Amino acid sequence: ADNLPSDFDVIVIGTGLPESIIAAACSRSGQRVLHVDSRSYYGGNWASFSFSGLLSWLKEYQMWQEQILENEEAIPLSSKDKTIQHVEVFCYASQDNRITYSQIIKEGRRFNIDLVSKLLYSRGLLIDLLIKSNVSRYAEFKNITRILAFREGTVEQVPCSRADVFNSKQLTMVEKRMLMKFLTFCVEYEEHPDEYRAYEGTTFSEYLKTQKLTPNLQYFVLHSIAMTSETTSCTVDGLKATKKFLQCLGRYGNTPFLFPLYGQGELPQCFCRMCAVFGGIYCLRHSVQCLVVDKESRKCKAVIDQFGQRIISKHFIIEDSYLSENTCSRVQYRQISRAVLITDGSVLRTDADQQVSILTVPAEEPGSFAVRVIELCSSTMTCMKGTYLVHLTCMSSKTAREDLERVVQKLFTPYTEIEAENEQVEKPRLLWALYFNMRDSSDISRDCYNDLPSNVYVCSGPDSGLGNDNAVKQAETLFQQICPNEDFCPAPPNPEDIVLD
Amino acid sequence: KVLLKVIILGDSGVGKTSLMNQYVNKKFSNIGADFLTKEVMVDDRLVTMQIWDTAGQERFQSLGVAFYRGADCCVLVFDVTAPNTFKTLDSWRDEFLIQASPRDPENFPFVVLGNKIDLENRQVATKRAQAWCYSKNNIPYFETSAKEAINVEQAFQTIARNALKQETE
Ligand SMILES: Nc1nc2c(ncn2[C@@H]2O[C@H](COP(=O)(O)OP(=O)(O)O)[C@@H](O)[C@H]2O)c(=O)[nH]1
Ligand SMILES: [K+]
Ligand SMILES: [Mg+2]
Repeated sequence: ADNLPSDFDVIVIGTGLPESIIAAACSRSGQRVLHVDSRSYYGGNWASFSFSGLLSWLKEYQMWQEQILENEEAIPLSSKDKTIQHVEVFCYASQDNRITYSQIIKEGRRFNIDLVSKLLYSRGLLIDLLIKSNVSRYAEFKNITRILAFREGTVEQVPCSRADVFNSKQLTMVEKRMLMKFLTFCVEYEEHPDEYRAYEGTTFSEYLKTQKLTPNLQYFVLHSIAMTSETTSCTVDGLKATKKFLQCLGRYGNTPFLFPLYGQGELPQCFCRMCAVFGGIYCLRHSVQCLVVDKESRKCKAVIDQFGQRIISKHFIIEDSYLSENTCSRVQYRQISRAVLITDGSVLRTDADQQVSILTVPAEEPGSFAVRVIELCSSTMTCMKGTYLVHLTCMSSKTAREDLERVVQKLFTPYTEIEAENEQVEKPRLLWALYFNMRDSSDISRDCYNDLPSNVYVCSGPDSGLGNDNAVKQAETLFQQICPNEDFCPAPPNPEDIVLD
Repeated sequence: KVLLKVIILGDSGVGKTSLMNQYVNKKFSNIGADFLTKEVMVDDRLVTMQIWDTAGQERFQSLGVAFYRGADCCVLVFDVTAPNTFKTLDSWRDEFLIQASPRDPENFPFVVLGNKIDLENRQVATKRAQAWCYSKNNIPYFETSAKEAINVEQAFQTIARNALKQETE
């Protein structure tokens, strides 16, 4: 044994979140799974890195014909990843309360920089899947403690939990009445189908206009509570979002969001573990050269790895980045604008340092999209003590820097050796910044890809949204095609399910 | 109330999973090992130990960083009848420090288990393994047999005491 087996039921290429969930599901159902990756770490474009690991990651973006048997043809795979672009790095801190770049390097292992900036809702596809499958035992979570809004070009905490409201007076009593009344209504908008009657055909932002709501509250709801594309979302879509938001409140904290200790990057490994636990065989630093197609049936028969080994399988799951440019000549990708910052203070300073916040900045110019800002504190185990890790994300328009620096500039001020009259009133300092674009291959039809056999499935990378619903949904959909009528990631066996005398 | 995370490292086939099952379940065999929990007394203090199995991801040296996060103690196991599993002890130790980034890594609690001593065709000498264990900042060395349950209980008593040290320091 210990020699890699030459046949499996399922072969999965890429250890991104979607891929790992589907590998877990197949393995859990009883399929012999082989899960490979070309990188030396798990995650693919869902990974997180130590500071030193990130600099190495940055770098990059700045043997089988004799195995093809009779009656077969090959579909070469990609050998070079091209999902990242426009990498821009800036180090404002000094090179060697003042955090120098040298301190960052020394404590580099205290950082866990996610390539993907998302959050978990108290209830949703991923969290519900973590609890049901028990993959949740593999992680610890932190609660988001603050919802922030950006109006008038200024930061401010938005009261959400019906309590948080009555513990503040940032709103008149005429607006508060509109609030409870409006929220209590959204919490069950489908019970009063007379409030969004004719607005069904129109968008949500449009709908909010003609409501018993000022512009202020109309703002908070539209950008901080619903958080939906105020343009690319109709009334229903908008109300449904608010309901989701509100219902998730108070389940764990004063907001509807949780963040995994050590970062989003832990999620794919959690699922990969479940796959392993149930028999999955893992191989990192293990690329596949090509797919082997049966000229007769037209089904994919096997793969040939970088070592020249033929490995047979019934189903083949491949993450988009591994397909050749030829296989992808017609695909129209979208892009994700990302920015990672290491700061020495919170966007909104307070006594209680260890806070995890999410700020929403609406698009200012046409053609651009809402920017999501997530602030992590050291106790989230993603950055060293004394700093904050801020993640900015938005669907792309132009390059990452062009799309986001504008927002970074309004919230942070580049570190300098210029002491100001009073720092406590000064904007937080930016010590180090990274900008980059990531390919968005989500919501792309299978047929957009050329000549891929029917038993070859494709996984997309991450999307630009706040949650992981796209990662779960596609996995679930895949499982339905590979294992018809089978509980998806059922809960592992338990002696307590059926209690006897 | 104190929870300790202990991981057991080493090449495939040395007995890691059996050492875990023998310690917690007092049962030996010859699929599906994940992690076991055991309540133990360390010098009168009550602690909880959480043993994490590799789920076989080391078969192709594919253990990820998640697996090492916050480990309080790292058990390094080798097969006394397979000299090559002893030579990889350094590589597994280096890997642990790389992925776990523990506080004060030069004094991190490593316990080494020379397993399968019940087998007659031993290839690695007790003295040799002790010299290496000593050279590595004097880490504890126990010779065990998961099959005959020899030295496992005592080996884990030290693993537990050392785990609690790292967890408290
Ligand atoms: N003779 C003997 N066999 C053992 C012992 N421990 C484990 N094994 C056997 O050696 C093989 C590998 O053991 P396993 O526990 O799966 O170790 P792992 O691969 O390191 O996690 C299995 O055939 C076990 O039954 C031991 O103390 N003595
Ligand atoms: K190695
Ligand atoms: Mg094992």
